[PDB]
Amino acid sequence: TIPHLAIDPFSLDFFDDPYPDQQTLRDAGPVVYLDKWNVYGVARYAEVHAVLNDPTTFCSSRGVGLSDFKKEKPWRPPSLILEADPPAHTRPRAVLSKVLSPATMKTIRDGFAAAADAKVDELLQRGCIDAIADLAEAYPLSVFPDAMGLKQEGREHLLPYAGLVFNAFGPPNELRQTAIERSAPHQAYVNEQCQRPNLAPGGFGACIHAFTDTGEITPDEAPLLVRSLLSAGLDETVNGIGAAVYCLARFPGELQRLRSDPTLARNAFEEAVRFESPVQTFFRTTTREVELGGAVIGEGEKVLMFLGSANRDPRRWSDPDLYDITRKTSGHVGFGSGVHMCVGQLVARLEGEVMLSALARKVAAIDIDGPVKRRFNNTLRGLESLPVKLTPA
Ligand code: HEM
Ligand SMILES: O=C(O)c1ccc(-c2ccsc2)cc1
Ligand SMILES: [Cl-]
Repeated sequence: TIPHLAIDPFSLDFFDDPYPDQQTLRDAGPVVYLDKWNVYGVARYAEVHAVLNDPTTFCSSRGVGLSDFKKEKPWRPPSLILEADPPAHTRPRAVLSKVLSPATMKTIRDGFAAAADAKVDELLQRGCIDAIADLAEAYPLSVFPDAMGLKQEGREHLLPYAGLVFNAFGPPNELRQTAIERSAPHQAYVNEQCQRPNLAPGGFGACIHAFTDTGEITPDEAPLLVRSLLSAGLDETVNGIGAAVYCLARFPGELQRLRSDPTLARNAFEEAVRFESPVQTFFRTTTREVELGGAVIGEGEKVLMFLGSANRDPRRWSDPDLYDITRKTSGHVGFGSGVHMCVGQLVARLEGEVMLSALARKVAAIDIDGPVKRRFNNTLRGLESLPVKLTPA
């Protein structure tokens, strides 16, 4: 009653062009079985949204990667928020929600917008730039580590640790195993910076340690919570920003609309998060036998959610393969949905908005002038290189 498919969603062939295989997954049925890794798969919007919003049946405490924590040991101590279920998840989630609150955004918006304007001006002086290394990567590195309160030394570990974390959500393929092989230096840097003395006052990390006085987290819980903000946030925002630039270059009509109304910058980034979905997939584990879309799934089974596919499901979106900066994007699952829906989504939207705004006001044309190269990751979708010409407005 369940179609069995041989598609490997963690193969380089799939990473190169996942959209045809995603339709095959959506059109085979609401629930598929992937014989390659012995997991259930859901690629339609309705089933992805259903799973994300039933955390009791589809839990996260047994890991949101392929590995089942009841069967194998986690490659690192489990995150206190991503890899936790209610009620254990609730109080750590509330701390990160207050640390990255709408009120917190007010204290950092002017500095984030200034660095974005300054980077665009710098790149306009060069003309031909790599929109990944020089823009998508450079800008978040120039605002987020300082907003965390991280010292200057050792910041070169942040990007490799981010790519390791998301590679480790995948199956034990070469991408995952080679990432873990090289992980020891990045783990040691990240864990050390999580200690309260190493986090500058006023920053995100120091604000997490300050919540230990309230009874929501204990002092021994703070370093792991800080670790969450050194694991998530970086590569997703880089990939999302890089995808928005790529879209603005592939769809010149949308850049012209953004230039004419720079207040569309926020929705232009949100639509890029839907169009690209920097986080393509992750897992849940069933805690009981469950019927999902006419399919009986046993207890203790891994369920693979295709976020990017759900964001392009024609059963939910009109013209999903088109980048439309005025699209009603509310309801996309690029940030997830339910109790685990990205706690840093306000930081990501701010970073994306102020960068697209700086582009909207200072740039007249964005033209690809070189070979585009993909960056391969078991969980993340994004570009390795995007050579573009920036024409000043
Ligand atoms: C374009 C940018 C981003 C995307 C696409 C993204 C994506 C996601 C998704 C899909 C989830 C849900 C995971 C799940 O349900 O299992 C999530 C959770 C999370 N994200 Fe993001 N994220 C982004 C930016 C950020 C930023 C900037 C931060 C921190 C500053 C961050 C930190 C977190 C954390 C800590 C969680 C776990 C929340 C929880 O378990 O309740 N993310 N993210
Ligand atoms: O270290 C953490 O707490 C953490 C790590 C990864 C994610 C994430 C985001 C989209 S898929 C998985 C969330 C939180
Ligand atoms: Cl670690």
